[PDB]
Amino acid sequence: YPKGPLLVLPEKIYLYSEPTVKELLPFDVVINVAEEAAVEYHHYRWEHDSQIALDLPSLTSIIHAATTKREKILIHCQCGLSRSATLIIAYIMKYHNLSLRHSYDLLKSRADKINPSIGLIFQLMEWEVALNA
Repeated sequence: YPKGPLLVLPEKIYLYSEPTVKELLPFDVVINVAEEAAVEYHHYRWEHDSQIALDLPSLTSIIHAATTKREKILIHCQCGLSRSATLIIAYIMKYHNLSLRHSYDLLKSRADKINPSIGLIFQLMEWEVALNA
């Protein structure tokens, strides 16, 4: 397990899990994707994994808006690293026009412990088709 929020991408995107009030301090945008619970803050509570697909344009749009503002963005769940990884991968796929394989590989290489479900991987396949159409 970690060592504080993890810088996973050069554009200052951070991955983590259930931070403290002290650990949320350096961030300008926070995305919380955990199931239950200064400045820009977003909270999605998907009970089911199948629900992510509808929120991908908005969520990846939010992340990209953060990088355009050159801001530190934190994306976290608990414990749990499936939905948040999926989200980061969906962002890379769209805004860096990279394949699912490459996007996953990039994130994997930096955050070894990630494992989105097969459900979420199929979701990302669906996302790719929607990007190429």
